Amino acid sequence: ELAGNAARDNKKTRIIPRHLQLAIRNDEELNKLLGRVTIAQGGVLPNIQAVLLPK
Amino acid sequence: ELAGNAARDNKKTRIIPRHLQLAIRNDEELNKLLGRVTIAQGGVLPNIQAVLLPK
Amino acid sequence: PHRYRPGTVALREIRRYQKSTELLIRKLPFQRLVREIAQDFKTDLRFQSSAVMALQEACEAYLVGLFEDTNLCAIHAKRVTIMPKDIQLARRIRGE
Amino acid sequence: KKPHRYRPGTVALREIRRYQKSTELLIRKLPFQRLVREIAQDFKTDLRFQSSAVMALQEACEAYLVGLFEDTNLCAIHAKRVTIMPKDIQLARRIRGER
Amino acid sequence: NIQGITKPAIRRLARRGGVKRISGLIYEETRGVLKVFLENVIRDAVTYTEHAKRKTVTAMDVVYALKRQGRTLYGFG
Amino acid sequence: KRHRKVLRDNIQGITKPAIRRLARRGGVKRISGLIYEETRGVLKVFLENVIRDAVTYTEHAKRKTVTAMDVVYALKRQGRTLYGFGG
Amino acid sequence: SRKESYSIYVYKVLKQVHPDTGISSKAMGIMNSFVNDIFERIAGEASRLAHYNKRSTITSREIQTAVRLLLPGELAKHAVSEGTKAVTKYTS
DNA sequence: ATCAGAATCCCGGTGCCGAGGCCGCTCAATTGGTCGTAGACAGCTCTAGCACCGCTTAAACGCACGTACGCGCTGTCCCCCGCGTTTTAACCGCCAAGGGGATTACACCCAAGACACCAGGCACGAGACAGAAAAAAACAACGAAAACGGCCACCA
DNA sequence: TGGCCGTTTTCGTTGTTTTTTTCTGTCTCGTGCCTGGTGTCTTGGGTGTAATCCCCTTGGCGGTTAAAACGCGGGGGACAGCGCGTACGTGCGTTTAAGCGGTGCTAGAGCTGTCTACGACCAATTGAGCGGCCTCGGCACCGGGATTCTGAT
Repeated sequence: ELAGNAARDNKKTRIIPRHLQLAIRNDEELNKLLGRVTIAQGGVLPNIQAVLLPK
Repeated sequence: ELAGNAARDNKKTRIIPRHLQLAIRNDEELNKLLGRVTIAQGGVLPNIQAVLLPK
Repeated sequence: PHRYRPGTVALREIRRYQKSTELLIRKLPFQRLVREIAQDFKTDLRFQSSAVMALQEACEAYLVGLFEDTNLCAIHAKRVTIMPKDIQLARRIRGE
Repeated sequence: KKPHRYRPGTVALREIRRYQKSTELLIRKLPFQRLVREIAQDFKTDLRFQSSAVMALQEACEAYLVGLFEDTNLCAIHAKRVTIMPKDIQLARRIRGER
Repeated sequence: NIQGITKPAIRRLARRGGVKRISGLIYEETRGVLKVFLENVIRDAVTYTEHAKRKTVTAMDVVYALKRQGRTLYGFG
Repeated sequence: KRHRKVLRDNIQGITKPAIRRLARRGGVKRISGLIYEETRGVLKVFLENVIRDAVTYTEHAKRKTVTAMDVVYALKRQGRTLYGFGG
Repeated sequence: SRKESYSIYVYKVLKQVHPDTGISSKAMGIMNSFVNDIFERIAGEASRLAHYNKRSTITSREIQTAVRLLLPGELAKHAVSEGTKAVTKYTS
């Protein structure tokens, strides 16, 4: 379910590993369950610490 | 062996839990093996960060 | 009157409490807290004494470890006073 | 006229966006393979390796390093710096419990 | 009841942890952390008790709960 | 019976720009010059532990080829479960 | 050379939840890894439960308690609901 | 350097209770034998891992240059430590009750095992379309620079 | 009025996103098949249940005292600002080797057959280990002197 949602948000019709990684990290309970799991070809969530952006 | 040594340094003839904790934490390989083990009534190793001492 | 400088008694206490092993939280309030929290999952539960003593050993050991890591985080920022953001950094890196 | 030259940090940020959007492996395949074989040789000589085993090892290594850099960055920011330094790595690994 | 974990007790724990100076806001934060920890363990502990269809939480229940969270405790077997 | 050139100094194949790229994925904006050697050391330690365990499994099966499954088990028993390399 | 996997069942579920969505081979492999992982965790936890209480049979009760131990909060409640409903429908 | 006072260390004495030892017993480990089977070994196939060569090109590399950041220093102020005083509840001991955990006995139903069967699931093939790649393009952003605006100084 | 600083805009560019076109391989469907899952019957032992008992948890009383709470002075540590210099980011020319594609070959992965050593199981045995009882010495607590250590002078 979450992966399909992510796939449609990216205007892709086929779920790929990137979508699975996005789905897992954006859901608190799944993220807790799979806290120590590496999704191959998953990458990471886009995330920049606020202090690094220009003023 | 190590706990007996620690007991002798403390001039005690009976090994107590304190001596077991001291023995385990002072041995790198045993400490590695029992890195996630809590010894009840073990306390901790005497250790003060150098920056906290005066001068 | 005589007065020790700030820190001397703190260091004395550090040596004192690292030398000994006795439990540092009072038994009875700890027990009361445990029963209150337990009450929110199932009514009418009782507890064996040694179960509560085990829980107390675990809680104090956990907190001691957290304070060591907190102290390392504080010193890293060239401070000597631990602050809430230090605890939050320590807990984030542990993965809780 | 003066050549075009972005200020320090602009291109770094654009690279952050770029590499967080994609997923391809970032270390060259062959040097990594040689590293693995060299290290392996100090336990038993003449071992061979399946290709997918090396690719798996590479995924694991890069994921581990990425996580280490997230924690390192948080440690650096805590000290009101923006540049990560060796002491930050050492703090991160001490708190993880590897040392 | 959370207030029964007094300020001097937390100070003593911090002393064992090597802390020399402590901001006033630490104490409330510490209490919150403690509460979370306890909840998790107790949640598991009572579960074991319930599985055995017993009404008394035993020491063994606690030891198993702690073990499955990777915080093995020696001394209560 | 025509073995490859003896492996040496392969730690230098982990180039400066590669480590920089990895740091970029981690969100790091500025990097001290001393970071690179430290990173190399850490990586080497990690690799040693993994490869040691993998080879142990390989020897237990009395095989001479480390398989993907060997690596997956080694990683799993160190609490770094890896998805995607089963079967 | 016959290797079993959960692929066909994953595909049926996918068609239930997203009729026009497909899946790459790698993703299906990842799903198989996932299913096996959760399987092992649950079976192992159930084994420990059975051992602790000196019972030689793993029943649906042990499964339920294991489920409550491993999954967090609402995920656990929903899973328990599904399991109970499924068992009651099966029994009749 | 000094000295006073507070803290710690050491030395001895008394007691006490838990460690160490002894004895009965019982059941869990031992021995000898039997039988099924699993894995040790031989042997065969053929996959794929390794070695090498050549070409290309993108990544690495060394260097020039400019500037943002780490770091040291200074002032300030605030809030934590340390110490004296009051209060309260933790603790120790002692007792009562009842409830639930352990025990034993009986029963029965639920699951292993075996057999017989068959359909669903699993290799192989095929085709076709989503996406990769390429290219064009739009375009959004960055930022030099400049153009404007606004703000101030003097005294009138 | 002159100067300086904030800003706005504008123009260059360039790296990123979006739109279009070819292809392709990777994914969805069909087919044939066979073995793993389903129906049936059997036993038996594991689990459910019922009665009992006792021990051990909870609750109360009382005191009392050590620890908690509180006030306050102050000092030292957190923190903000500032200057600087240097290390690091950016760009460019060069080069090096990474990558891809082809070709070779052979070690060893993988499968099969056979069989013997070895482990399940079972009966009889007995002695090691456990429950219970007793005792004395290591340790702990008290007290008192000696020594140490810290801070103000």
